Amino acid sequence: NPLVAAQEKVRIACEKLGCDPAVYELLKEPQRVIEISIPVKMDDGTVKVFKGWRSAHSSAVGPSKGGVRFHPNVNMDEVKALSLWMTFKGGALGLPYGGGKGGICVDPAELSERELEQLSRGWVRGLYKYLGDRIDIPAPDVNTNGQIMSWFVDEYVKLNGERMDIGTFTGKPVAFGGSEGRNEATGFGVAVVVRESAKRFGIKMEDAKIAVQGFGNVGTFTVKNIERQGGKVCAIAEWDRNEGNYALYNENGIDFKELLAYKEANKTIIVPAALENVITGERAKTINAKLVCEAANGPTTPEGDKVLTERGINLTPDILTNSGGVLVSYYEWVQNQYGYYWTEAEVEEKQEADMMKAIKGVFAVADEYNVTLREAVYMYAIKSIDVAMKLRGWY
Amino acid sequence: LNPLVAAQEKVRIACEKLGCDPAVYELLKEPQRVIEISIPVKMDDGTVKVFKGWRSAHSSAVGPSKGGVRFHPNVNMDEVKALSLWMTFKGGALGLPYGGGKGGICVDPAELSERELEQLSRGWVRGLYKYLGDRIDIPAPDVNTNGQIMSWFVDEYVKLNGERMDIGTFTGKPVAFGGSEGRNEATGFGVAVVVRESAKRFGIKMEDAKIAVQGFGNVGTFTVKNIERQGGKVCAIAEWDRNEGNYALYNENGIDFKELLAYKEANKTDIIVPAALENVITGERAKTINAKLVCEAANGPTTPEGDKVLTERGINLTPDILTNSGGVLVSYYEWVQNQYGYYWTEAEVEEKQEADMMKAIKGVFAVADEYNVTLREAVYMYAIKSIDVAMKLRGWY
Amino acid sequence: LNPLVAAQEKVRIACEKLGCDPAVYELLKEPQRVIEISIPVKMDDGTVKVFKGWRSAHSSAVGPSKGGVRFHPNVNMDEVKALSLWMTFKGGALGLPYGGGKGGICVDPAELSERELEQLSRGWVRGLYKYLGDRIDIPAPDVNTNGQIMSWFVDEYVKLNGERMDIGTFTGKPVAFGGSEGRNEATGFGVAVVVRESAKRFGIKMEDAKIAVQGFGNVGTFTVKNIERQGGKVCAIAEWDRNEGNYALYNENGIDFKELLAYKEANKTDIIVPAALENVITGERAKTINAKLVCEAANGPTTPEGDKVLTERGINLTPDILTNSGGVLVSYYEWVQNQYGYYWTEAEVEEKQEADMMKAIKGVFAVADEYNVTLREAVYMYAIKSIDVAMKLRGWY
Amino acid sequence: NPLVAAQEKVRIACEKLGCDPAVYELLKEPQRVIEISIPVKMDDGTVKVFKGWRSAHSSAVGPSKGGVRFHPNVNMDEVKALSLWMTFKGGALGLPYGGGKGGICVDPAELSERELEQLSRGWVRGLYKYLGDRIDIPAPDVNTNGQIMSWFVDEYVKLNGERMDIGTFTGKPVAFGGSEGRNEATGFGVAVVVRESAKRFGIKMEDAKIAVQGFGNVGTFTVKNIERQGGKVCAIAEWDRNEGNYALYNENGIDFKELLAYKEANKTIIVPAALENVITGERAKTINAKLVCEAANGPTTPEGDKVLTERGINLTPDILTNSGGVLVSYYEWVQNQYGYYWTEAEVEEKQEADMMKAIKGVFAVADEYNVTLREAVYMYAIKSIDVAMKLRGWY
Amino acid sequence: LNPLVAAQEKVRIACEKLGCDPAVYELLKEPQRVIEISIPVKMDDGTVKVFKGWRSAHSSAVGPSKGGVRFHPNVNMDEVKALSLWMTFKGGALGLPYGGGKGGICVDPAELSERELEQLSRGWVRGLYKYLGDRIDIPAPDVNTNGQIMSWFVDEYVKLNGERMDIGTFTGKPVAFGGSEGRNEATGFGVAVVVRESAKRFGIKMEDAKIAVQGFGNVGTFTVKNIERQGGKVCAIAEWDRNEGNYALYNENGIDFKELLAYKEANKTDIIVPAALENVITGERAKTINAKLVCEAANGPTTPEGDKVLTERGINLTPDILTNSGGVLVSYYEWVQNQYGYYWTEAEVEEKQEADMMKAIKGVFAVADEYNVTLREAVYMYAIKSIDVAMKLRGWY
Repeated sequence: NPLVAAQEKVRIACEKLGCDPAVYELLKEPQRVIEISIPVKMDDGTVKVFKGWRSAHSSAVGPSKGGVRFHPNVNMDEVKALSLWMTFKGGALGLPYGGGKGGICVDPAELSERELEQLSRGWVRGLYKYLGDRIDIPAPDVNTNGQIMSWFVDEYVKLNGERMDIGTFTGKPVAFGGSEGRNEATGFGVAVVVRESAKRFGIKMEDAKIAVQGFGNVGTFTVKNIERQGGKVCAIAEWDRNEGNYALYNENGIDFKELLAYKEANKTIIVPAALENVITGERAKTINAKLVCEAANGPTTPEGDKVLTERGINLTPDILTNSGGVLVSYYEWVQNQYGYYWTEAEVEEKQEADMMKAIKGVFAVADEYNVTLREAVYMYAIKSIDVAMKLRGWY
Repeated sequence: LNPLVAAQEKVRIACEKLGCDPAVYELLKEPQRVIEISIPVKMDDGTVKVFKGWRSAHSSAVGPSKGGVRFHPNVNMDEVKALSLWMTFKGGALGLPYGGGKGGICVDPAELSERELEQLSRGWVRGLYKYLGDRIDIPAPDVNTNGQIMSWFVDEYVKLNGERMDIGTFTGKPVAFGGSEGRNEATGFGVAVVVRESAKRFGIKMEDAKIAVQGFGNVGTFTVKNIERQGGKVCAIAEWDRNEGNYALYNENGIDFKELLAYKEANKTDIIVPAALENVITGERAKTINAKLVCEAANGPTTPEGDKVLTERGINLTPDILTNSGGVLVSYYEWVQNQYGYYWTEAEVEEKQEADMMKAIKGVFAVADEYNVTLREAVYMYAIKSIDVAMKLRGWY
Repeated sequence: LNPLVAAQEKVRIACEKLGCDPAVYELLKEPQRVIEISIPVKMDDGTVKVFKGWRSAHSSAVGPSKGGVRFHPNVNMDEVKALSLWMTFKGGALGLPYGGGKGGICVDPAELSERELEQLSRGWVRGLYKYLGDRIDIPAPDVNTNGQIMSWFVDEYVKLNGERMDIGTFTGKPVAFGGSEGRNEATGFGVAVVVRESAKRFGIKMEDAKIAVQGFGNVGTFTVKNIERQGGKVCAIAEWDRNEGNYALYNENGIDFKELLAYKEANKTDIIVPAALENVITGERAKTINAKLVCEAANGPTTPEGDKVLTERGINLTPDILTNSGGVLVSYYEWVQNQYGYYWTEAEVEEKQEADMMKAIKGVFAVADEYNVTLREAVYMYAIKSIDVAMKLRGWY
Repeated sequence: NPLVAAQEKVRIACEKLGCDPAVYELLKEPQRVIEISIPVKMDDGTVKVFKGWRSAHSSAVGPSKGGVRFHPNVNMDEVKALSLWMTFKGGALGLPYGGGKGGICVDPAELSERELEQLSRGWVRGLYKYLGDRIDIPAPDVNTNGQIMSWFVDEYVKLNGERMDIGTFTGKPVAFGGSEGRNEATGFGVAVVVRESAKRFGIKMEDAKIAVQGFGNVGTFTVKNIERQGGKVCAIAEWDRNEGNYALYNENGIDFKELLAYKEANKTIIVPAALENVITGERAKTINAKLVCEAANGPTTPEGDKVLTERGINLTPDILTNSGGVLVSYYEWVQNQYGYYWTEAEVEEKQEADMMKAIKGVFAVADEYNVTLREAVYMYAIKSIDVAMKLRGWY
Repeated sequence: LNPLVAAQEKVRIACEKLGCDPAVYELLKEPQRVIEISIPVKMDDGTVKVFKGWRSAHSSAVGPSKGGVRFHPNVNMDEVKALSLWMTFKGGALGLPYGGGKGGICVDPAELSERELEQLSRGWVRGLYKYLGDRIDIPAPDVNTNGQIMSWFVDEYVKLNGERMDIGTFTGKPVAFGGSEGRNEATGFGVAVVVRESAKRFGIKMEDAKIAVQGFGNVGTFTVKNIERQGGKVCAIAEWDRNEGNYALYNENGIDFKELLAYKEANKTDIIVPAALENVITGERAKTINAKLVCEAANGPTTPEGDKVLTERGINLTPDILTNSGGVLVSYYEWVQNQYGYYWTEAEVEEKQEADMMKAIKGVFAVADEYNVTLREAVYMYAIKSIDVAMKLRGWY
């Protein structure tokens, strides 16, 4: 199922680009998918075998890269679809990668932490020959973190002739060859994307106030960097239990510094963070903004997008706006390659440079093929993936 | 219906009568590794069509993985998964130092040009080579593949393998290119051996009871041949045309194999050995039968309903998996010869082939005598039993 | 005292009577390579204990390194260094294409849980794998290790080896997992062969002179067996209990091996073959003895003081290293079978085993006849002589 | 013998940190030590076999790194101990390495220079499979230099499938992929460390005059950079033969420029360069300074340290103060990895940045665990090594 | 003149009478790969002289490449290219799973010290090792090289090969270092076998017709030996001195090999077998001859003018390439033994050697009978024919 959606993005993109039919044919599906049976000797002394996958969607432009999921919903079609999405996520930035992804159909909640390690090691032990800092680079996704990555790296090295190719997995702890600027990367990304969009649509940052929906990891750090960049946020929005779907508002902007401080202790234009499918056809018709900046994946439905265009509202698409995270993930890999590590300031400096480069591209394409930013970003990714496949002789 | 369940059920049933640990089934339930690839072909008209391909390593418990590659349009992930499980059985039955593997490409090779076919074959290797090798996983021919495809496989593989000619990474090669003697008539030789030892063990003397062979295909051709080669002879054949359905020649004293085969050139046309097709010997054919012994040469000819009456009617049965395993036995020999690069003669191959068939027979019988059950349920048990030991020793549970 | 000196002295003495170059001793003085590792184990209670482990490659002059792994609490670097030197001898004595190697872990495996024991074993491999391989260095069982540890060794090694099943990287495996037939009774078969050829060469006919075997352990059990298998027979045994010390049965005409072994089940209880322990045959036991020939089956039973009187008393002696080398001979065969992956039968293994023992015997005798000295000092010379040639050819001096 | 001393540093450190008992157990001893017999066909046509070692103490944090010794005193226990010291030396800086070291029990004085090469090549030929720019990286120590490193690299490459992983050995000549800033690195390090210490203890550099004991390689270049950094040295100190234990003093600072010039031609607060165990209990009680900056390894004895604390005298420990050398050694390896080479100015710029980062860390720890700089630096190293071992799953 | 043209012409002529595809010649026209290296030697006086060296892989169509290394001052790229082409023939003639390879160093080893010679040899390997290996390309001795150089080759190669002792990467090793029995007298044994089967096929009984051997070199020594070993005997020899030119002993009844060889120690001095030199049997020597059969043991003794009259005079001729191929046959066996690391006895080597020579003879004859032409033009056709099949299967055209 989930594959059609992403195939669609390609063939729509390819359709407006006018590229060769091979492009779609080659991009239609992953270059390689491995499915393995990972036995775990469970704590009670038992064996349960868990299914795992890694799907390399593309290596046209560079080595493959994307995260690993420990969900019970993951199956081959999930990973196939998700890795295709990755190829977009990457090319959008113009990174020298292609899409990859993996997962294990597990409920990690059911597992002991030695059991969980054994599974993680067992995953690598199943695929290592098709992984490496210049083949395919896994990273965290749902239910995985720097702890799993650290287990992945340990076992990988052992398998790898002891050569510490630590950039074979990103999303590592700084304590173990990860990178600064990680945790607040995406939020920093969004804030940069907001300013340049506004600037390009004739809006001055310090001069128009802003609404951010949701205050998770993204959100928290997008309001932060809006302040860091001379702007400020009047309307937030958030959810509880205990009310649900509520909204803060302390007038000439909510102080991020002091609001964040209250999440500790209390645990309690438009940027949607938080959840998907908020902003549907009949939600879009109700608001008042000249610009929408998607920070969450999803927000606007294909129906919503339609009215925005007619209502005269511009929209920067998730894939671009929230790509700072993977941008920083890429930096981590770079630092691993020559083994020199950057500072938070150095990471931000580059992060701003590169986001702006990617923005410039998506805009240039929209201006040229005369269409939406959402349909431009996907075209930007396909366009450069196309060049590489043709050069390499794949068609 | 999903082909895996049948394969899995054979495991479930075998493990159940063996009394082995529940992990055994859990570990054997599914392949250790399956790779699915997208193989692009630049077609002759200058076009790209991408074909899906698979290799499924079912098990390496006992040794490296081994099994054939299919170029059918019906092949999909479930096919290969199931098939490779069947291979694990096929192998263990003989007690070979392998595990089951299999691969395929969803293609209609008929639709392909022969440079297109090569590019596909090379493209298949180029997709998986890192999980292939004479000591990882060894592909061989299956439906729509032959020694020509293997030869393309080997060429591309060597290129990818740092130029080291590990030619035993693919079996079913031509003699002209590091294949082995005794190949073409291996299975037929196999079944004949098994026919004699079965009879002997069930109190039947070979030269002393006449025999029926259903089918005179490759298998049948060479099974009647070696029955003659081993002192016996075949009275009743059986075969199909177009132009008249199931017929059965019967020249009483037997009919020469030598003269009969000679007439298939030019003309193009006690106990029992079914060759040819499956699902002969249904419930109501197994009532009409008059024999003390059935020797399966084709895969199939067992309606599990048929098996039931045979047991009550007092008729013994040697199961395909064992009886027709000479082919893979010889495929194994090829791999051996590739490893130290010394090549055996047709006579040397047969000598070993007899030795080893007899070893495997003795094993299946010993098990049947011990766990007090059918040869068919014994052979599967024989395979699981030894796969089990290895998994335990290796620490898999 | 440092176990190396004894091993080294054997080199010093051999080189001295051979007249070989001083480099020979200098090069053989010590292992080419010793790795010492810290193996962490996450203990069952959730704890970490780190165990020291070693592998010592003494020599690869003649071929890859080979020797067993010890799980004793007494093992230390000097043990392994010395032991691996002894292996170089053990091997060359037979004229095998190996050099000496050995390893160990300073552990009391008794103190360990069996998942703990596995993690240790796997952890040992994980520490050294880059200097192991079927053509670098091949570990086997020694004290407190068996085919179970080898099977764990092999599993982890394969994982580390890019999934290539080079199973001949460890010998002493179960038949069920690529081990070899003839293993368990190899040494016993060995000594029996040597017993006959020695006698023959010293003018004694096998069926024609009765024999004494000290000890009926594994070794002794299978040495009396094959003495019977080879036309001879044993009158006097000898054994130990708890519950009465050194006793010796003597059923004159000989006593069946067949019936005797059968009584060890249920009951749990001319010339000479010492099995069992070392330092039997002291100076004052070698005065009381009445035999024309001694065949060492145990390592040890030579007080160098004892050897002295035997020579003057006119008593010949085949040294352990040669007489009991059938075990490693069969360990070698296993490795061979692993290389081309074809497995030999117990009969095929014995046939070769006899052939090769006789080849090695002939060599040791030829040397003794030439350099005009004892079999014990001849065997060590035999080993050094061929190791020497290789070092010279290879350009090591 | 020499091992207890270093084990002690760990268990004292671990004791005040409060880390898990596994930490000490795992750090107690090297992860791997190889002992080899290196035959040399001597010039007269003879064979002498020399013993050699490489001890990888730790790779927790990164690949192993440390030097090779050609002394007759080197034995397994030396190398074990020394590689443990390396793990400290490294982590002190927070470098992505762990400790390694090697040696050959030889008197290189007894050897011809073709003999010496044959030994050096023979050393690599003995261990190469456990060396590499991402396993274990050897460097010079006593009796070894860039000439030995160059022999190591030549043979290594040959063994390595011809792949020029030249960062497998550091301390190479600039002429062969070494790095600028090498020779005067440690001296540059010390000078930086002096200024920041003073600054943190309320002393202005140009404003208080300084004593440096010894004028070797260190010393020479520490007075140099003191001048380079606005300070200046009044009292030196040095040794001859021919007097021994003497001291210069040309008043408002000795001109480094002109003094150095006189070593050519003539061959003839507190920074001890030169030798060990100067500053014992009864030497410490005799001087007058608010700060001691160890440039030599050793100076202050456990007895001396005691009175300094009570007498109110602060002390920056060798391991930190003199670590610029290895800092630059690390840079060399970085440059080897992507094959771009830095300038002396670029090396110094980074060198100052990173020393200051490491200083900041050691101070932060001392301020937190409320103890001496000497006991803080060792704690700093263990602390980060600890995190990595736990992440990687080693306990 | 360029040595390649002669080699190439043999291909051109063979392909022409076979009727094979034009690609066959195009692909075989030249080596697949030639490496030329500059080997620096630090000379004893402390100096540097750089020697040129080559390895030329002509073909790997059928298997890995194999052929010897030359230390002559005449060796250049064209020599090695041509020579390796000749190797492809030499090999295929026997039907071995190899292709042709060859190497050399333009040196006068006479001018070299023996540590200098070693450094050169090691330096040669160090230059090419990545395109050598027991399954890529296997070097052996040729002019001015022996088992000593091979032993240096092997030592350096192992070092470069991650310490894996793939010793079958070089053949022509000493028995003392993984060489093979039967080596030294292989070719002589070869020619004797071929002598008998030729005679038999041309209606001549061995014990029943006396024989002439030109030359009593290594080849000749062991060809008269095995003629005796096979029931025949030699009347006329022939040999050269200094001190009198071409002479020929004739002790009628034959003259013992045993006693004759014994006199070469101390003294240092029907149908026909030329050993020794080439270009004996010119046009005007082939008119003066009285024999029904010529068996070439030396490479050469065929003025293509000579061949012409032999055919018309009615005299049959077995060509060098086939007759003297026992040497390389045994070189192959060595490689086999290295692969699984089990070593054969001189008797076992001869047994196989006879079997395989007879197989190759049978092939060359079958071809000659089919394409109705000379044995000399048949053997080359035999080699091309099987190389052809492989190239086609592998997809090379």
